[PDB]
Amino acid sequence: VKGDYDLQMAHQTSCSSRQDLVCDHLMKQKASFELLQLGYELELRKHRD
Amino acid sequence: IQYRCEQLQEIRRASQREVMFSAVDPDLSSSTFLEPEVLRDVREVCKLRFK
Repeated sequence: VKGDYDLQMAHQTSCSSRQDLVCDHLMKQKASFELLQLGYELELRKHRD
Repeated sequence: IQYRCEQLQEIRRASQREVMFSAVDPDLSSSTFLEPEVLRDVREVCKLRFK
């Protein structure tokens, strides 16, 4: 059991790390989109003036 | 009206074919090549938001 647990823990840790990487990428992507979104919002106000 | 036109003309001029984006060969650490200001500001804005 110990052996198995060890094996599982090792697997999990590996998976967690992989997940973190995926999350990081998606957040970077979101950050970029939100910057652009804000850009459009800002642009419409100047057209109203 | 003239004041507004001058402002938009300045933006058009600034837009004209500008911002050399050197492909940062990742391996080439050393060449101090200076990141265009626009790239640095955008990156920083994006990084700040990411964090």
